[PDB]
Amino acid sequence: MRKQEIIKTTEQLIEAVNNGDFEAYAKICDPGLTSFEPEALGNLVEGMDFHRFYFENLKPIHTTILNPHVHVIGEDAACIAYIRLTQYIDGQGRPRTSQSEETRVWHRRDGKWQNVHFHCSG
Amino acid sequence: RKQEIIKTTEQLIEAVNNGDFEAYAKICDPGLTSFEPEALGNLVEGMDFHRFYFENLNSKPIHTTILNPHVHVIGEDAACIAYIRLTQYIDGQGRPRTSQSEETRVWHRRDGKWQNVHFHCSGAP
Amino acid sequence: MRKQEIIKTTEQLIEAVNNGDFEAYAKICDPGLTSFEPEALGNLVEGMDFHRFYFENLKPIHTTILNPHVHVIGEDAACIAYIRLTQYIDGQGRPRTSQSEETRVWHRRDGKWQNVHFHCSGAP
Amino acid sequence: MRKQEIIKTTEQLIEAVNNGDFEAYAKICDPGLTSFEPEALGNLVEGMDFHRFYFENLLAKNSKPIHTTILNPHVHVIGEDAACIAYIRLTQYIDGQGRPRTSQSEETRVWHRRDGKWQNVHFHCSG
Amino acid sequence: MRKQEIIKTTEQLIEAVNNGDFEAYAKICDPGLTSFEPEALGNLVEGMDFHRFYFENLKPIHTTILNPHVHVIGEDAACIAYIRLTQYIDGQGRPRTSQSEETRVWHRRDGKWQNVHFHCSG
Amino acid sequence: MRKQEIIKTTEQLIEAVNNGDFEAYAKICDPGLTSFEPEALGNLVEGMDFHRFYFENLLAKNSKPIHTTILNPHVHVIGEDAACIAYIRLTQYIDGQGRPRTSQSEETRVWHRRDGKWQNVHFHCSGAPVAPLQ
Amino acid sequence: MRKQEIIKTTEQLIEAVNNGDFEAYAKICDPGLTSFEPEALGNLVEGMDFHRFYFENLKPIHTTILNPHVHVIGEDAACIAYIRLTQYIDGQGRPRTSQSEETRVWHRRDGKWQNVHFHCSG
Amino acid sequence: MRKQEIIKTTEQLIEAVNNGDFEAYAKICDPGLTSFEPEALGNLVEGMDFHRFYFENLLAKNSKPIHTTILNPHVHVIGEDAACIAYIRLTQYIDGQGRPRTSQSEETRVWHRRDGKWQNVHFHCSGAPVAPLQ
Amino acid sequence: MRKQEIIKTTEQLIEAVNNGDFEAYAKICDPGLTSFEPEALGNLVEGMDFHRFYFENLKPIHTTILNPHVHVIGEDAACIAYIRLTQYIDGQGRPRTSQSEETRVWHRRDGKWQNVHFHCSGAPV
Amino acid sequence: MRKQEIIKTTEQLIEAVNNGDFEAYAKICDPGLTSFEPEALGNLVEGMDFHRFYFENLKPIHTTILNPHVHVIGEDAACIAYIRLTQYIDGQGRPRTSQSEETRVWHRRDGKWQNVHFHCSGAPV
Amino acid sequence: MRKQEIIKTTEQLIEAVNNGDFEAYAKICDPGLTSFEPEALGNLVEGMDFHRFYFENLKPIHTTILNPHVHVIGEDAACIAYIRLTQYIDGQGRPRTSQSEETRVWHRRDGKWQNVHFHCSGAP
Amino acid sequence: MRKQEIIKTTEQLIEAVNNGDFEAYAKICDPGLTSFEPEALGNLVEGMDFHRFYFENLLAKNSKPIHTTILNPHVHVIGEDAACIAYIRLTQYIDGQGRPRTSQSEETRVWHRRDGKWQNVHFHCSG
Amino acid sequence: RKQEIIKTTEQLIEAVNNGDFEAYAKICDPGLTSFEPEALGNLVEGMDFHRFYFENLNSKPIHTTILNPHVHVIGEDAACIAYIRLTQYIDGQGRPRTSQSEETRVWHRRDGKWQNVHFHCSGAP
Amino acid sequence: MRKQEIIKTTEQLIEAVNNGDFEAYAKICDPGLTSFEPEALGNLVEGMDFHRFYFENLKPIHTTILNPHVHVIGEDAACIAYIRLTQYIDGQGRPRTSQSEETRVWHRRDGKWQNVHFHCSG
Repeated sequence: MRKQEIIKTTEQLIEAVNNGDFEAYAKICDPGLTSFEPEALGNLVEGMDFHRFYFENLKPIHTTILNPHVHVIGEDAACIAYIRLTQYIDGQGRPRTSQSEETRVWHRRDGKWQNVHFHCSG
Repeated sequence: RKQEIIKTTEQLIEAVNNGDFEAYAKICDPGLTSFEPEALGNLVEGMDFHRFYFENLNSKPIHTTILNPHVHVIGEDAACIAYIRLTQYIDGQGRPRTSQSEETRVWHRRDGKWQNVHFHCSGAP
Repeated sequence: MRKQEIIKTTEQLIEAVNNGDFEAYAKICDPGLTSFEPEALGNLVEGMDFHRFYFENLKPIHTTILNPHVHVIGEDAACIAYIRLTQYIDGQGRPRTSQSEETRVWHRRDGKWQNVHFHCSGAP
Repeated sequence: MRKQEIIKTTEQLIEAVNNGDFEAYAKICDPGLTSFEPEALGNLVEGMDFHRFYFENLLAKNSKPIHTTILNPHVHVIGEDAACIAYIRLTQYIDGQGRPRTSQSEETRVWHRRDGKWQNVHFHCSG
Repeated sequence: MRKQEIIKTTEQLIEAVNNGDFEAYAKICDPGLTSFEPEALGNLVEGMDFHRFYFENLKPIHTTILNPHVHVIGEDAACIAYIRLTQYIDGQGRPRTSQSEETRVWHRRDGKWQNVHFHCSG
Repeated sequence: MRKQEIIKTTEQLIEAVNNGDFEAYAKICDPGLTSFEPEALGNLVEGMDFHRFYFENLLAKNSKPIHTTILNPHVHVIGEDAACIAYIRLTQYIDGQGRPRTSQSEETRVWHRRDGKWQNVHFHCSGAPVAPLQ
Repeated sequence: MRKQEIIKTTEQLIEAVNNGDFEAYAKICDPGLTSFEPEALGNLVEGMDFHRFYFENLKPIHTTILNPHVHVIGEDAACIAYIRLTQYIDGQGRPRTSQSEETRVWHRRDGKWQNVHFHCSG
Repeated sequence: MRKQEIIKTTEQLIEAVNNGDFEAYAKICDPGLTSFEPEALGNLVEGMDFHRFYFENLLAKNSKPIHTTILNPHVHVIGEDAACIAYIRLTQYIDGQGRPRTSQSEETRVWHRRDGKWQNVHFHCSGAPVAPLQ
Repeated sequence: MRKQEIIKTTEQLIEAVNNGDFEAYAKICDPGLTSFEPEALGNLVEGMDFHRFYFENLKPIHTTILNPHVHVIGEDAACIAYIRLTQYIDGQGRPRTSQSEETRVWHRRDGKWQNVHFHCSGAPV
Repeated sequence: MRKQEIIKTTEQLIEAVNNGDFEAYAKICDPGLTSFEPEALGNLVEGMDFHRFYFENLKPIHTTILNPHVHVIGEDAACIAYIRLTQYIDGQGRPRTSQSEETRVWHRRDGKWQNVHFHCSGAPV
Repeated sequence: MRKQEIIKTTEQLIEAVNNGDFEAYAKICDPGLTSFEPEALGNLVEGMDFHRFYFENLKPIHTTILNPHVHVIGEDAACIAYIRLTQYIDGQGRPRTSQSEETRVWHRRDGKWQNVHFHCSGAP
Repeated sequence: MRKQEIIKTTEQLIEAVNNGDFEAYAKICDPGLTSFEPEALGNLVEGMDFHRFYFENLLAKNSKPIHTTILNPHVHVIGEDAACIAYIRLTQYIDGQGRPRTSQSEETRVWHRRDGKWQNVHFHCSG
Repeated sequence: RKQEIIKTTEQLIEAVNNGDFEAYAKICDPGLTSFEPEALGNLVEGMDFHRFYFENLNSKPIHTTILNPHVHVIGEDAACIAYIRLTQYIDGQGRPRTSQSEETRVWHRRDGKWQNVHFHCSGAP
Repeated sequence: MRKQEIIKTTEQLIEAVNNGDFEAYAKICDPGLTSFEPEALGNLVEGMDFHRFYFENLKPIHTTILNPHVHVIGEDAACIAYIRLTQYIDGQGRPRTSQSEETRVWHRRDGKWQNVHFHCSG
């Protein structure tokens, strides 16, 4: 039932990214966040320092989160797997859609949920 | 308890490389979800989906290598592992090749033994 | 007689899309509309939220609807299958035509017809 | 409860196709079945006559080893006698060159209950 | 004698098209004109509505009609088959020629000849 | 009522072609049949002589299994003795390499009634050539 | 009346070529035959010696001669222009068609017609 | 002696074309001139109407400098009033981009003497089209 | 404890390069530095003279140093191997990441550490 | 004088590889050898386990070692950088040459020299 | 009259080449023959030694010599320029034609004509 | 001694071409000059009329900066009045895009002495 | 006397990079032969041929580097040098590029000063 | 005049290579021969050890040596520059020609000439 708890937090995180609000992002991510993602060229990154770059140095877009499946593991742990559709407008003016498969693992540290691990493909 | 996970992950990969489906099923939760290249960007209820790859054939020589395994522990019963899998093998044309995958496995302890509940693989299968 | 009813509604829906009238679109679509379409990269979308983007953020064209075949199923259900030819003018100035195969499933909710499912293949 | 009814029938239909059991297929399809599908080159076909060809001239798809998977089946129900299903079909198979491959189709099947049993009246396949 | 009648009408129709005179075109075409043509992507079109677009949204050219063969069928029916060579000047300034094979089926409705079907390839 | 008459004759003609029955074909075609078709490279042919070749050189070497389908046949009638049909021909067949393929042609056939039976006087085909042997 | 004379001779010449009957060919060609043709790489050839090669070193085919136009010039001279469609069967087993545009100039030497010049494109 | 007569007339015809003098061209061509040529896409044209287009649409916008050369003209004579010429036409010109280019055509012209002057009744061109404007 | 010493010096060297501070670079490099690197077309260069050019004739970037492994060899010698991820912004405006595998061999000459040899493979950064 | 010591050991190591003598290789390599190399897809490998595969599963060839430059660092440490030309004969029968740039770092453990780190760029040999 | 003399000798030389008769070739070529030709990669060769290779280490063909133009220069000198069409049969079985432009310069040494220089461009 | 005579005349001819001096060219060429060259598309041309075009319509090749080089000129002499020269012509120039380029031609020129001065009667250029 | 040659070779390359043709001519024998890419595989009497490259334009920034110069000496008056020339420069598009040439220069001492009599260059000009 | 001395030795060296006679090759080459050549990938090689491979592990061919230019430098030194044309027969059966530009520097060590340096491009 409180699977919807996770989905909301995931949605809030993606919202922060799309806004370039790094302070908002950091709040929701654990400081020791590990990340597999295309931009890391097949490396695992201690992904708080690595992600700053994309905020500090950066159009209309709409993110959609399909078939979010949440595994719950006792009081303080859960993981979410979901397809992220991103509608945007290419420089050449045309509208385009792009798909990513995303896995976010969540730990509740004192009341709030934290994202500790992130795996993105696409 | 981190070394506990790595061992189980290693045991799972061993089962896959052997085609021992019974061994695989033991270590995977029955409701295992999976993102992987062979699923064309879909999430699969990955016990039924994986059978096919076992039923239809270490025969060839291969060496799996697991680099920089990082394990997050979350209370008594939960942990997730992220690691690069290098796979040395021999192509049909006879040459030796290496392929890299980035893998994320999320683990739940159900009564003593660890179960794999979610799997995310990107790169080469 | 009631087959021509569907075709008209389908035509009205396409008209709303070509006009960018989202209010008009929403009226004719069920709020729980599911959609398979090229712009969704082979995924099923809960297609009211997904479609807003194309209205809110967006030339001479003529839509043509060939060989509309309608299956009727009791008082309150019908589905339509039709080829959509779209004549338009490319940026380079030339006139082009593009074909889509479209399936729309309709439910009558209280007097008016609602589009509950949409399947589009070929060109957007 | 009646949504799971449709999924089962859809599954039974796909089973018939993979087996090359045309008699089984015909039972589940309405005789006036319309179809959009890749093999019809963007045309709507009165798809009972059109589909026979693939049964009569091709060894069962299950002759070769294959596993069909049906993801996120969403069913709209419309009163007693009408329903439509939309689903992604993953098909695991083995190419002639010996390698294993997976292929995706997006499928829409519209169903009418004629006297107890469900009938497939329309089919839309893309991929 | 009545074969030359058709050729003239066909010539008049092509003249209307090359002029963008839609009123002139409609007069010569039956209102229920069916058409196979490249611009219809292998579909049959109820080709009065479909053709408007090319008039409403649109230089020196010379049409040539080779080996027109006309079949006559009683008082009120005939069909013509002919190669249409079109000499024109491309945007890049060069002169170009293009070939089409055309079939027009004619019905005499009330004095005048009407084009009821059109098949164009090239 | 008389439109279904044409469709049947068109169907019978295509049947003759798919069987390699040239006698059956000739019966249904006027002897002065003109034809535009892909195999004629954009030329009009006095298409009784030109068509023989595709019959005479379809042997048992080249008897693949095939199924023709005729979509949205639209028939224009013109007085007692004249009519024209326009239709899409889908042809399901099996390539030499063993795979099944489908090909589309757009076809226009103009018909003259000579004494009871219908005759094909003109033929226009665009897209894929779909004679057994092609 | 004398136009049909030429067409027949042209047909007889093409027949000789399709049969590989060089003796039959030579009879109908003037011994000083000039030829433009694809196989001559844009050169004019004294085309009796040049043509032998194709006979001495060489299945079902049907030649068709479209819209033969014949110019007659007094008792002893005429030229024919015609499209040659050739239906044949490629080595890979498929049936193919090929088009050539042909011009043959004829001189009546002593009863029989002789081909003095030949121009082939395609 | 009478062979050089033809070559001169052929040269005069090509001169008329390169000048865009259609009146001069028509004088030298029979009014029933037939033509095979690249610009006709493998069709025979009643080539007086078809050729006008290339004259009428060659303006001062399109007066490049060009030099025609006629190689190995071979002339067959056939009684008093008939002859045919076969020759390679090299055309030196200057492309729009400013560079100089050369193009080759193989040409066959059949001639009829009508009362003193020679008339061109048939024309066969293969290779590059070399009218000023192409 | 003395491994973290090397990582810091390596980090300081990369910092100098990204700043175009050649004086700072020279301080940390031995004057007889040898170098294998993409820009040298498979040659070993006496890499103090060769490197000047890139400073004298030269946007936002972030270097990341993954899994630095340090071998120590007695008091005065150590070598470091590490993956260098470089986030930058191409001229066309897009953000790009590029990977290099780097080996730096260090000699302690009187208190301070000196870089005597450098091996770079992948993308020049 | 002690530079020629290293070159000889490097030569002996390459000899062992070209012979498929894994025992001979292991003797000369430290058991904790780290390696950057083409076959490792830009990863650092704990390169004793990773290298076995190429021995266990494996024509005329001639290795040539150009401009070996050796840095010495006190009693027990040294590094060598050199270009390796490898003349061989492809399966298609033709003779081919391939170039690698190689860096080997050496530690003297009790009398004998050990290879502790290896960096190879260009062609795998 | 003496132009036809050259053409015959040129024809005899080409005949010798097509037969692989090197003795016959050498007789007609000056011993100091220079040659530009495709097989020499844009170099001038002292072309008696260079040509041996093609005889010693080597199908139906017909050579044709178009529009041979001969310049005569006093008693003992002449040059010939001609297009050589070569009809042959490719390995794949099809018949092919290839064109070369050829220049041969001739010196009469004591009664017989000798080829002293050869320039070939296009296809070998 | 008389071989160096030819090379000089050949050099003078090339000089005339690079300058666009047609009068100078005509003096050195026989009026019946035959020519094989790339610009003639594999045809032999009566190359006095054919060559005018390149002078009358093109700024001197020496308008742009170029250096011609003549490698390994080999001359066959044949009695008092006849000789032929074969040589590689390297041409250094500057492309429109600003870069410097070199291009190679293989050239054969046959010479006849008519009354004191040498005349070029035949020319073969490849490249 | 080997270092004598290297200096003269360096002086010659300096003259070329400066466009000082007078300086070049002094150091080259007047009968200098040359194989080089710009000559399309021909040997050139390379004093006249080279003028063109001087007359028609260090303006742009470049750094030449001369690796592993090997000098053969042959009695009092003869020597030949073989060396790799790395040239760092900046392409028109603004990027920095490096190009390699292999160069052979043969030297004759004519009365006190050294003269370059033959030059062979392969790779990039 | 004794330029021909060098050319002969160069010819003898190439002969040894084409025969695979390594003993004959070694005699004519100085033991410290340096070499730039395509097979060395832009490196200078101490080219006695490097060259063995091509002898120990290896059709009709004819080498031609064009415009050999020899610089002489006192009693004991000379260098030769020459184009080497190689006529051979490819595996596919066709005859091919290939060009190399070669520079060989020669030192007379006690009576016989030795090749001390070699530069090959092509």
